[PDB]
Amino acid sequence: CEAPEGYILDDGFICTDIDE
Repeated sequence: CEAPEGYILDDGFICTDIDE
């Protein structure tokens, strides 16, 4: 999964984190 504009996880990202 990818993180779009506004989306950003410091862990490295996986799939959905801030807008779950």
